Amino acid sequence: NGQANAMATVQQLDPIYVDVTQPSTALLRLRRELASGQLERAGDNAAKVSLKLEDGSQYPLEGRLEFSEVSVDEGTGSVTIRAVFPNPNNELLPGMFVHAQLQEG
Amino acid sequence: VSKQQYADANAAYLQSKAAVEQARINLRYTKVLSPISGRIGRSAVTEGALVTNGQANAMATVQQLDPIYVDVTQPSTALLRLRRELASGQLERAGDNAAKVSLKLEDGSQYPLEGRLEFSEVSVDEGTGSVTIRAVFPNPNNELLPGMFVHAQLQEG
Amino acid sequence: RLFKEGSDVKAGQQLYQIDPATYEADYQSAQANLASTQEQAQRYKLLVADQAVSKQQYADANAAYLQSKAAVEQARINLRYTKVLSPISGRIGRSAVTEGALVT
Repeated sequence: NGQANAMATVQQLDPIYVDVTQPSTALLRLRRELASGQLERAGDNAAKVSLKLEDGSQYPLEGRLEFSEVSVDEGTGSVTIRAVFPNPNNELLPGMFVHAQLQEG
Repeated sequence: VSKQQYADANAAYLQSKAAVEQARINLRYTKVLSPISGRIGRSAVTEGALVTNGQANAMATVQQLDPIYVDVTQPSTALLRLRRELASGQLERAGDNAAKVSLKLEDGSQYPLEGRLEFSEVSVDEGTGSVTIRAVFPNPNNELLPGMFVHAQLQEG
Repeated sequence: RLFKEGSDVKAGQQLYQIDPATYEADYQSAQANLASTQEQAQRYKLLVADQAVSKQQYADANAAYLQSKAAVEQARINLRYTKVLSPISGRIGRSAVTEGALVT
């Protein structure tokens, strides 16, 4: 009772979290240019996020994002954000390396 | 009925009341109340995971952003140098404006709001010969994040 | 967290509060048992002078009273643990743990 190692794992493949990362200096210069100077005006489609797989092909569906990690990592020096993607045919697997494509105004 | 039997009766009643209070707070632990207010992070575990009492790994993390501590290190040789310069040589005493001067972020940009210093660690580390000093900073619109490399400027005599 | 970091502290000064909520309840239970057995032993002490009650009954009534008196002290020290006191005097470092955190 209460052992550390598991016996099996159960996973829900639909939907899929996509945790992507970006360095804090890029967020700093984006926040500086977002207010000072020209206004980037992120608008309505700032929620829109589309990704590509490691082979270069585009994922057909499209998902939104939400912020979930306000603290910057000590070792990497980068902030991680999260996105939700619908996965109706199990084409995405947990642990896959992907490239998200954002919209910074 | 004599007074001693009534004393035993309400003594047993109060003991059962304490027992049902124990069971009530054990029921209250099943709904994990947030101990403080602040911004919450990503949940480390999700629905379906088994958790035990007093486990080491957390399930989520809440934190408060305003105000924000900064911890900057100083070599002890410079500390004893300025300490021997305060009481010898030429004049060195900053005065009432020796609270704090500003911070510099990782991109080299200046920070608008100056903070305040309060000392919190006098135990010099044996690995690098440095002490850790501590300062507070206001963070109104959350442009600072906890855990980033910064360069704090500060005052001496 | 009832101290300023980097300040001097005297021995026995309260530093934190660990939200008792259990030790308070068993302190109430021990207080109820002591409040019963104390007046029990006092009434038997009043009766034993006129030989209305035997000496054996006064003996084990006083024994149960002292037993409950020990149990309420066993609860009171656990109440004293929920306000952690500085065991010595001197300087204190910064708090490695902060409010809202669970300790075991």
